[PDB]
Amino acid sequence: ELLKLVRGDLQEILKGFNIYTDDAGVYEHNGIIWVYTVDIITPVVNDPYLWGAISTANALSDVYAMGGIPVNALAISCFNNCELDIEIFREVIRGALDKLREAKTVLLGGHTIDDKEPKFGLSVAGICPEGKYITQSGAQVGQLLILTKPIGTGILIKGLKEGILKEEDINEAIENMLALNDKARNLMLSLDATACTDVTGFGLLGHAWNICKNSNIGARIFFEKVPYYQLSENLVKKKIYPKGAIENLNFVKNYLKSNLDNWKLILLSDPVTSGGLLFTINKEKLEKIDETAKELEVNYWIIGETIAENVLEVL
Amino acid sequence: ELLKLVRSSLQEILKGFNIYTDESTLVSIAGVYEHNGIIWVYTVDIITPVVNDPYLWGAISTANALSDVYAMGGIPVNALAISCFNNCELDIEIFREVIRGALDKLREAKTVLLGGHTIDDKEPKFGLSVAGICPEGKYITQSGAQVGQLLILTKPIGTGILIKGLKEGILKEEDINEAIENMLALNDKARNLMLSLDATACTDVTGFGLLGHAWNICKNSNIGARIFFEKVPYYQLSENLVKKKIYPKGAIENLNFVKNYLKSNLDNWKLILLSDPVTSGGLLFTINKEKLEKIDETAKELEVNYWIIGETIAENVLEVL
Repeated sequence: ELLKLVRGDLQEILKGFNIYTDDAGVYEHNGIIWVYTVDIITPVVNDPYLWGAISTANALSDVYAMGGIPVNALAISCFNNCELDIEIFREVIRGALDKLREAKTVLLGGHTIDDKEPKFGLSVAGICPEGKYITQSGAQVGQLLILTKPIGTGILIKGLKEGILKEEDINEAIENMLALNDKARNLMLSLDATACTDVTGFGLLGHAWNICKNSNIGARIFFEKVPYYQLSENLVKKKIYPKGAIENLNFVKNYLKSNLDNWKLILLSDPVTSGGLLFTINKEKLEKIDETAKELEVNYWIIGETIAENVLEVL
Repeated sequence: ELLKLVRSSLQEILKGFNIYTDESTLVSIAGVYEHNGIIWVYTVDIITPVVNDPYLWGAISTANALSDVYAMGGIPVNALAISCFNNCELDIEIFREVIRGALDKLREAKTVLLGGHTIDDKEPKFGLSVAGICPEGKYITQSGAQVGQLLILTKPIGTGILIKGLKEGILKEEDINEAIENMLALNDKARNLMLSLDATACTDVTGFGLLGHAWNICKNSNIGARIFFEKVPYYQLSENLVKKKIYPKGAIENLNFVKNYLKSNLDNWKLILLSDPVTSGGLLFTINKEKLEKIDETAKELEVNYWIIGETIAENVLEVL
């Protein structure tokens, strides 16, 4: 039912303006470094509870990618008042509250706004301990690109909408979308990562370019090293994918250097929901990445490395 | 072009749940949070176009979003821009003007924009998530009012009817300059007035209309309120339009929501006007009868208008005479 109610990468706008200051999203006050973010998403599964919990993990992700600790939040819910009821809304909140409790983040309130399409999310406030926050512009050539969750959810969600797939068929993807990036944040910080971002709506290639663009470098990504759901590959090969994937691919066209089949590039551009962290580390950190990860109980994949050529080389 | 893109057809839920909190939480689900001695307040509000002028819409939306911070006794500190729109119906340049208008209003409010988030949407929408701080740790809520207190409002109501008039083409921006200036005005002065008079409770008037928001103070303080239509400030043009059956569906919705607490026999057009969704409204707060002697002097000194519209009562009803 929910999914049946469901129908670029440019922020330079603010760059051109002269902003009052007394991606970023960091604010310093009385020696304390705060980070804020907001994200609202349409249903990604038919289960109201899971949608609420996934949306929460998704919203918190930005804070974790910055090296921060989520502290509080406001719930933002949008829906049509003639298609949805309170019972389903109550379930969304139940999932959100449970995920927030797991994240030790305090919900301070919520606002309901009328919308033709169902949407739920949070505005979140976090703190960066020791003022240590990570950005997307500190990377340098010759560092390794680490990813903490597989990609391909956008394709699976599309499959669910088309009735081609059943929820029971993507339990792995659902578990990954529900997972908080707190442990991934700990790994990233432990390895003294030079830059970080989470992987969401712009796809793996789009978010990787964000790091390249802001750090003035390029990146080489190996398709065969990128973690993704087998079902995602199966569907994308059958031309089954969200329009956002082709849009994301088009957004990176000018920076792309590859000869791979389109289905692979489309897979790599697929919009990710509640994705993992994508970060860069100095080569020397390979000496303990395994020990540190197992200790923090978090998976990781080395998908490539930063290069001097200002391009996104996908091999 | 913006107005024609809009369609034409919670706390209680949260109260029934066990919400994870900590000692730094002085909540009562608005959003108040303490950290290292600082009292922070947060809010978020996103709205559809109120005028066809992209720039004005961005500024008004910003004033509207900051209002909740002011109503809680806080001072806006930083914010994130939230924009929703259809790429096939709107241009990725019209928002340049929306952002320009928002940034200017934020500069005026000494609020730092830290970033933004764009999300596709069938209808155009723009707003902000805002973080504020309460000086001296002084914050105001909607639950501290008591019987025998005066109800004060700082801006006229009736914007929803005028906006409806704009959509229908019955009115022109030039016809509602006063209303636009009121929607554009920050409630920072109103906040100073409210705090100066040691208000016992406060809320701003927005989407739920005067009666709806007045009831929030009533239910949270366990009291009722008596409001005199003849003392409520509103645009003359709003009265004209409402009588001609010209008004937002939201007004009817708001009137129906207060149906169980509403005790009145006034003409429907009066009740509709009073329930009309307000955009960037004024603050509605309660003060002790005593402060009546210095409210006028204080208001003029702060350069802010006010209207005494009624008083709180024991009977737990919304008595509109």
